[PDB]
Amino acid sequence: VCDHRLMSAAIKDSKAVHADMGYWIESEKNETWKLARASFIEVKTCIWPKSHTLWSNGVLESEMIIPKIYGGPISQHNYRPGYFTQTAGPWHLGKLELDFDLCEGTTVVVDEHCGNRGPSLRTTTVTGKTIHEWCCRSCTLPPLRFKGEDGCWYGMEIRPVKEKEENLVKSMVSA
Amino acid sequence: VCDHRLMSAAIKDSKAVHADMGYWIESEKNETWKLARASFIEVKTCIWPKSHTLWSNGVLESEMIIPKIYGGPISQHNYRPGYFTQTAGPWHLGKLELDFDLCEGTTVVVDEHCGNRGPSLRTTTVTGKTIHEWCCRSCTLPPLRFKGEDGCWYGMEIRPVKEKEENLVKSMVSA
Repeated sequence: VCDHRLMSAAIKDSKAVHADMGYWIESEKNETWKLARASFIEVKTCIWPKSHTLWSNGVLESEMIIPKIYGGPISQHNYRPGYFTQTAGPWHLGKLELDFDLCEGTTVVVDEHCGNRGPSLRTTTVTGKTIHEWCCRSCTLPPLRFKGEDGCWYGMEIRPVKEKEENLVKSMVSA
Repeated sequence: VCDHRLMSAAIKDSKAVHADMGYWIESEKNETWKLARASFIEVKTCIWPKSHTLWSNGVLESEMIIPKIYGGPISQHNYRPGYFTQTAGPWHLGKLELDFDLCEGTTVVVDEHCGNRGPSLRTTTVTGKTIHEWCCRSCTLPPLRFKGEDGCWYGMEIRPVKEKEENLVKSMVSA
């Protein structure tokens, strides 16, 4: 089920890609190299070989946006300032897209008075009501965003501003 | 003099390449990943950025065949069993090809009674006489070979077996 030969990596100009059969992971350079986009047809549990990995030196596991357990390359292309490993990201979604943009109908604000890192949350409630104001303590903008066919999700650092409730849609995987 | 945007790296299947405008460095996989071919239109002194480098983790400087000072990627694709860093290689030749094959009219023998590593030598003397018998202490076959338009050279590990005259054409660069 895990074939290394399928895994490809290429970098040219301002664009880098770590890809395989079901994975597409794009890193770009503005000021500095950082994670830009990711597309998952199916989330896989294979480990990414450093032989097939760009910039695999001095990688901190905690900063790897995509966990190595889910096939995240051990790479600084798998980085993003203000964000850490998304172990609690919505990896249960199967088909999933990771990028940095605003979820529709939401706003994100950098505030040290915000809640700490927690399991990733969906921007809509169980009712379908859109949570408007979100925040993060030390993260950067545009915010870390997941997109499934069910709805829109935010990274672990992005928490709701007015929300303290025992009801919330939250991802279901811990890593 | 050093533009990073030119530099490319790609890996697919059994083949990996670190390249730029004048550099082409190919690594292949049989059993294990190791340096296969290299072509230099002109040797450049630029340092290779780890962002553009494949497999840049845990790299031992001594095992890098192409010195980082001459733009050898800090990578395990830049490795080759039985050979170490070619600091004293003929990098002055301008147009240059590094591969693993036998220089025409020569034989290479693995022998512990051989001379130790030294500056890279040309297979012809100043007379044009072809030095026939070569050896190495611990190197592997096929032997490390450089090709310029002037002649053919062997890796630092490969020394002449019996040649008393220092009329040797020899690289005098130190790194």
